[PDB]
Amino acid sequence: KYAKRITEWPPFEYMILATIIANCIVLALEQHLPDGDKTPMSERLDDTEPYFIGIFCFEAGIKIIALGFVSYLRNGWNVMDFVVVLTGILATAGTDFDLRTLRAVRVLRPLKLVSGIPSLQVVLKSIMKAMVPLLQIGLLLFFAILMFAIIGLEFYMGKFHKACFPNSTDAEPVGDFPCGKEAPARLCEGDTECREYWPGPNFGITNFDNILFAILTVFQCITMEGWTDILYNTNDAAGNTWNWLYFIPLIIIGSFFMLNLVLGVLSGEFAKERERVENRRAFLKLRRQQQIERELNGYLEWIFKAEEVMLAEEDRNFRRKEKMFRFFIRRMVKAQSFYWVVLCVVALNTLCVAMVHYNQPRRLTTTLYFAEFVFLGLFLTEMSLKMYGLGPRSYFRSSFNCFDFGVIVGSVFEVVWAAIKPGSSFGISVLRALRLLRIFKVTKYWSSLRNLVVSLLNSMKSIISLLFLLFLFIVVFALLGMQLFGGQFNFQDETPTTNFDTFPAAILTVFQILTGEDWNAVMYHGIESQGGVSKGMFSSFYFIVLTLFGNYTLLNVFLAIAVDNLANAQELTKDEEEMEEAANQKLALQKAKEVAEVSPMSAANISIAARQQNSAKARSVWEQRASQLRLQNLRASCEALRRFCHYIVTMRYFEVVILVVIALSSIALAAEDPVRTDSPRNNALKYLDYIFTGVFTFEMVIKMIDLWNILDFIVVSGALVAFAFSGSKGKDINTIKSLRVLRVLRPLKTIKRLPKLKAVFDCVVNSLKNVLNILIVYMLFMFIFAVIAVQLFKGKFFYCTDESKELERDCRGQYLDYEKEEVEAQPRQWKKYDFHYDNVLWALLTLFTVSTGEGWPMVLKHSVDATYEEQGPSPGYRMELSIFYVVYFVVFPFFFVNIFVALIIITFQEQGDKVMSECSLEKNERACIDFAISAKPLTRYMPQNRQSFQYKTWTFVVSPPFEYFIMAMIALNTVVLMMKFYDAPYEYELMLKCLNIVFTSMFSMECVLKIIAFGVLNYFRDAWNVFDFVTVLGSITDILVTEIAETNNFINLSFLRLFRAARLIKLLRQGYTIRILLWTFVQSFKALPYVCLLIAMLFFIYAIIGMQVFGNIALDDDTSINRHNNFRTFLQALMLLFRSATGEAWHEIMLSCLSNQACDEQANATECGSDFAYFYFVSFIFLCSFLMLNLFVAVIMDNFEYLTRDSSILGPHHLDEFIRVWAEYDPAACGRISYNDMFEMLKHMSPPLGLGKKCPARVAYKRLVRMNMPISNEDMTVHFTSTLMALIRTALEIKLAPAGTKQHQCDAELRKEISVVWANLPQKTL
Amino acid sequence: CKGKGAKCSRLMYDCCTGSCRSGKC
Ligand SMILES: CCCCCCCCCCCCCCCCCC(=O)OC[C@H](COP(=O)(O)OCCN)OC(=O)CCCCCCCCCCCCCCCCC
Ligand SMILES: CC(C)CCC[C@@H](C)[C@H]1CC[C@H]2[C@@H]3CC=C4C[C@@H](OC(=O)CCC(=O)O)CC[C@]4(C)[C@H]3CC[C@]12C
Ligand SMILES: CC(C)CCC[C@@H](C)[C@H]1CC[C@H]2[C@@H]3CC=C4C[C@@H](OC(=O)CCC(=O)O)CC[C@]4(C)[C@H]3CC[C@]12C
Ligand SMILES: CC(C)CCC[C@@H](C)[C@H]1CC[C@H]2[C@@H]3CC=C4C[C@@H](O)CC[C@]4(C)[C@H]3CC[C@]12C
Ligand SMILES: CC(C)CCC[C@@H](C)[C@H]1CC[C@H]2[C@@H]3CC=C4C[C@@H](O)CC[C@]4(C)[C@H]3CC[C@]12C
Ligand SMILES: CC(C)CCC[C@@H](C)[C@H]1CC[C@H]2[C@@H]3CC=C4C[C@@H](O)CC[C@]4(C)[C@H]3CC[C@]12C
Ligand SMILES: CC(C)CCC[C@@H](C)[C@H]1CC[C@H]2[C@@H]3CC=C4C[C@@H](O)CC[C@]4(C)[C@H]3CC[C@]12C
Ligand SMILES: CC(C)CCC[C@@H](C)[C@H]1CC[C@H]2[C@@H]3CC=C4C[C@@H](O)CC[C@]4(C)[C@H]3CC[C@]12C
Ligand SMILES: *[C@@H]1O[C@H](CO)[C@@H](O)[C@H](O)[C@H]1NC(C)=O
Ligand SMILES: [Ca+2]
Repeated sequence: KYAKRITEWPPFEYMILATIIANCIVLALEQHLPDGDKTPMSERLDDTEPYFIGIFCFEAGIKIIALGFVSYLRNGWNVMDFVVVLTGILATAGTDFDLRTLRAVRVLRPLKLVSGIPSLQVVLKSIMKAMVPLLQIGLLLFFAILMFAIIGLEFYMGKFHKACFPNSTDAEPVGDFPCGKEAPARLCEGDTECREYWPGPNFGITNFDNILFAILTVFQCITMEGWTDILYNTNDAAGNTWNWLYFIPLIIIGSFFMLNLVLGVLSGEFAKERERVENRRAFLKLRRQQQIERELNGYLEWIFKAEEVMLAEEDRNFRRKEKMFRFFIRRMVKAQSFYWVVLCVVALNTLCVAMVHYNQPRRLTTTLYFAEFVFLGLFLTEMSLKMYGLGPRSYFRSSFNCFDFGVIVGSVFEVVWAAIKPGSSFGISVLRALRLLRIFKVTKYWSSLRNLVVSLLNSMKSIISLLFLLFLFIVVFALLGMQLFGGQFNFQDETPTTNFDTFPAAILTVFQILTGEDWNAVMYHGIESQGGVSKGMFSSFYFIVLTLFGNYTLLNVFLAIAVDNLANAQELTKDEEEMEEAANQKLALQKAKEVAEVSPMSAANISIAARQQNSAKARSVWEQRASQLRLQNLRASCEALRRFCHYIVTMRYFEVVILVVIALSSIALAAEDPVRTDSPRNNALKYLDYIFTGVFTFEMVIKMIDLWNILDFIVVSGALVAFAFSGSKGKDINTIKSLRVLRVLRPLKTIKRLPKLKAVFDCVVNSLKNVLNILIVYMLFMFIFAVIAVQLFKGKFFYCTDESKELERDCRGQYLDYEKEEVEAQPRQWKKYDFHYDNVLWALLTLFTVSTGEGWPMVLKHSVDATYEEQGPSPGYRMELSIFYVVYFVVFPFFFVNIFVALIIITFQEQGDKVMSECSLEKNERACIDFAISAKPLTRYMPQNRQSFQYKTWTFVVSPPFEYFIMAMIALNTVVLMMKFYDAPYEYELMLKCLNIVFTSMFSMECVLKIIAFGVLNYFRDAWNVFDFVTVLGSITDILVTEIAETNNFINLSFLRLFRAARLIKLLRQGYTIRILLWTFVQSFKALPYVCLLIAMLFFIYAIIGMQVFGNIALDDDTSINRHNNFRTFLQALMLLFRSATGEAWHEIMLSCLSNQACDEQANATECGSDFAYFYFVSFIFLCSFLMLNLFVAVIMDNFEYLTRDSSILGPHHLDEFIRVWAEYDPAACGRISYNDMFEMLKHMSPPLGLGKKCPARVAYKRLVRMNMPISNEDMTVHFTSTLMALIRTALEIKLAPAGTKQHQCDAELRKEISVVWANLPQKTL
Repeated sequence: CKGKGAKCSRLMYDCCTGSCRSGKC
């Protein structure tokens, strides 16, 4: 009471925030050691706990006598503070042994500072506002995982326990892979045997022993992290014939489809939120201030011109001389000459700083050393001259000159630092290359690029708050991991770099887990630390939450920002055009209004010059939806020989034969042996190539005897040369291989042959052109980071084969290697790491691999251990350098990738219509009207006799208790189906089998009862009942095969067990929100098959190229090209490409085939494998991903109107509900129905559409009367042609209410909008 | 770092070349 008013003065809150920050620092200063060891500093820090606990208790005690209790405790943040202080007090007074779960509450102490800063609370509310629609998606995701886990429980259960054991001596498996006992699986090599029991591949953690292990491994497989290892284990345990059919869908449905759904839902939420009043009002302010500044610039230009004229006329006839000099200076820095000179100087500086490589000549080093001073002086003089000319305030007015000033002062600091201490370089003089961005000014894309930065800078508070909130949650999870696994990772040879001992190590581990790389390995290691696969699995829950709520939180931080700022920029740019042209025309109206004494020709000038700028009305679907949302929100606020060849080419039945020839040639390419070059099959393919190219040249001469043609010429002539050199010895085998590889352009000929495929290709090209500018900016930024990394790390990635030698002159001779418990002599050789930063190209490649996230911890370790220019690594020498990588990850993979996605989303052009002129009044109105236009009044087909028997069955089956019982049977069946496990007791298995028997019998009972309840053909009319029949017959077949004698050794018949697992889809009906979302996205996917064909063609072309080039690499194991992942066959090449597309070790596969590979024994060559892989793998990761990103958006936009519902006038989805309700009354079509039913029908349906409460029913009472009604015909007439029409016509775009007399005009407009429907609606319109 | 074919731990990142697959560099 009295204490409240006199203590809530701000310094009290600031003192509490200081205490919280100090407590966070103390929690960060902790150190953990294994086996009970303790640092003295930890003992010193432990004494500070009572002070913090007392201060928190006092701060929470003063609030209780100022807000009461169960209102002080009304706030959730106060509840969290209270539980924190209560657990602290209990821990202080708790001497008992049970405090581990009580000491873990301290990790929530940082969150207290969220409650102390209300801005952080607002930002947290904003970020969590977008995770509510995603929850349903998560449910769907769960439905997927379970649905696959059950399948994984029926095929892979107890398969990873056999292993190659020597001869039963002490149970030491020679290898870490599952084997098979004399089967198409992996046979044991040597004299070992496939014995029973071996923990498993990953300490026995990734398996399908029961439903929990299956769920965990499926979830670990849908994050595209280590799924190929499980695929390979299943391959070598059961044969690789059918395993892909389980894992490719799991990746496709569980990863690509889920990500597409999440992406679409988030984009729809952002679009809906962007048009709220509180955000639109801020955007209008941001636009208004920019517009004011744009005018003020020109007005100061006016003022300065006038001032210099005044000064010139005054002087023409001390202060005057310097003022004239200042004006001349202020005019020599605003000319195009100065712009181009400074840009050329910047470009030369970039070129000279970009030539720095390792082992450069000394002369180049000295030249660059002097050029650095020369360029710094030139830039210093230019900055001083510009500042003197424009003036200090005017110079700092521009946001770009502030960056230049900061870069200049940082460069001076770096120069003096390096002069007083020769050594490392900060890397700030390279940042001057960002000034090269001023090349965009002379282009027509300056406004767009500049408005994005104006939008960004306008939101420094929100982005900082969001970036500090992401760090706050990364610090809370690091502390939790420190409490859980702190000092417990020494259960093996050495502690890993990914540990939780110190705070820097823990936070770096949490960051690495958030990036998703090797998180499953850390999960396995932590589980083993907590102890075995038996009693340590609960700790896995730490890594799931960190993976889930870290995977979509980042996507919620970085996408939203982009989806905001870019969108804002777009609007601003568009506005800056319309606010100009609409003014310019006005000028032409005044230029003619001012002159009446002479016939003005300027009136026609605007008329002929007004339509030149109205042709670029792109208006992507995002902009149209934004406009419609603005309209809805404002409305809601208001309411409150030549001839012969020509004939041959023009023949209608001629493109088809060319197409089939191309397809046959492509298949001939697919079926080839890269390694067994001396094969009869290869000779047959050579013959087919002869005939195939012969027909291609035959269709070329005649096509040219009367861009894409060049392509055809090169693919025809290329094969020609190969034939010319084929009829001789092995002349220029390099050219032979090149011309054979050039043959892969055969499918591309179809691009222009199929109009739809050409259209989708043009859509891809337009999407790339819409983002080329951001692509250029991204490349410039990545080049800057590459130069910085070259300065930081060049020359420091060398090592000696034994770690004792740190110099090259010492790395000579032999050394003792202690491996496999046998010391052996090994050569002592000085080598270099695979990925380094020796020059700018190597740095760019390394940073690209880091951006993909593959193997970036390895390069982080190599960068930390780097010591000097010619020294070997020293562990943990420079930990602070990891900042670099962290910053990199915050920029390119987090920010730039998300702005790429947002830019493609917000600029996606409509392709279905390609025009804005259909009716100009309907976007979803026509979609909702067509739903009632197409579907007839479907009925349930009630019995027409109802005598004694058929009626009884019909009533029983349609009884709601019956469907309740059947859903209960579904639930119990799916509980029993996941209840099996490994090495279960025999009676347990028998009980499970009997439960399956009785459940299948019950389902067959329902299936045969529905037949007599409805009828034979009436039952199979629905597409779902036939599915139930098929699955129940499959279950019957499987149970008969299991019970009665089974197929001894003939074709396998184990797939029938899938049938009983197909009943889960039977319970997917109850997800009314889930079902419609799934159906909508699937239907959108089935509407775009040609983009899928383009993706498949990309995969086909790359697979063929890889087969030809890398096909004959030796299959030696211990490398990335081995018995599991190779280019040997077309299917293997496709699997390798899919593995790279998801991204597992694509850089490792790239390294595994480069120009110096031991080559295959059966191969005819001695040197196989080229440096083409550098291009081959880098382009693919660019292309595939891009196409995928083009596919996802192409689906999302197709459902954008659904993803931006804001359901208050929902019409497309309520028609199905109305049909469901109406089907209860109408027995059949019957032509017309009676009068009394509709009065109750208006209430049977959902009240939201027609009458919300009793009062809106009056409006309904107005709809049935007061206007012309079909009552003119027979009294018993349908009104479904007049009720739902009326509701969907009056709910939005209502104009016949104010007048009520001009009905014929509206009817004519409606009819002419539906002119061709075969005149079926005429009866409905009445 | 560990040479080709040597026994390794995935979470050590101490293979000279390649990754630590199936417990071997
Ligand atoms: C969210 C929706 C999720 C559902 C949709 C997606 C599901 C797709 C995946 C379904 C499962 C496919 C098969 C997975 C296991 C692959 C087979 C395998 O690894 O085992 C080989 C099996 C027998 O192996 P083994 O034990 O060695 O044989 C006895 C030893 N002497 O050898 C066999 O005989 C196995 C035969 C495998 C099946 C043959 C082809 C089936 C075609 C499937 C079409 C699509 C599936 C439709 C139904 C979906 C699930 C209900
Ligand atoms: C910003 C714009 C101007 C890009 C300009 C390209 C150069 C900055 C790049 C591309 C070609 C690169 C050069 C081409 C390849 C190499 C590797 C290397 O050349 C060698 O032959 C020495 C290597 C050795 O013998 O060990 C030295 C760097 C150099 C020439 C590169 C230095 C950086 C260069 C000059
Ligand atoms: C979304 C963004 C804002 C969150 C990014 C998290 C960073 C703030 C964290 C994760 C990685 C952390 C870095 C991980 C490791 C280190 C080295 C470490 O420096 C040391 O003191 C180690 C020296 C030693 O003890 O031997 C602390 C800084 C730095 C780069 C950390 C600073 C804080 C970083 C950059
Ligand atoms: C979907 C279509 C267009 C892709 C091309 C079809 C692929 C899958 C087909 C076309 C011809 C097929 C080849 C035909 C003949 C053989 C020889 C046999 O001893 C091994 C399999 C192998 C090598 C086949 C593998 C699959 C194959 C390459
Ligand atoms: C026009 C395109 C699709 C032709 C592709 C047809 C494939 C399936 C045909 C064409 C030539 C055929 C090969 C011709 C010769 C031999 C050698 C023989 O000892 C084994 C079969 C084998 C290896 C055949 C396998 C099937 C084969 C590869
Ligand atoms: C924002 C982007 C585009 C420009 C700024 C990024 C560059 C210039 C900055 C970001 C973080 C910086 C790093 C921060 C900390 C260190 C540790 C120090 O001991 C060596 C330099 C080094 C490694 C810095 C190098 C320069 C660096 C990488
Ligand atoms: C949804 C829930 C309530 C019912 C479905 C879950 C059932 C099928 C799950 C939940 C817990 C699971 C059990 C958890 C632990 C063990 C011990 C192990 O040594 C054998 C498997 C066994 C016995 C599991 C069998 C499957 C099981 C019983
Ligand atoms: C479209 C363009 C960019 C394709 C990329 C072309 C360059 C990067 C590729 C094309 C063919 C490649 C060459 C193919 C074969 C060999 C033989 C090998 O023993 C050394 C590398 C070397 C000499 C390759 C170097 C890289 C190379 C020249
Ligand atoms: C060694 O292996 C062979 C076959 O693998 C087996 O017959 C023999 O019994 C084994 N040795 C012993 C001592 O069991
Ligand atoms: Ca990975």
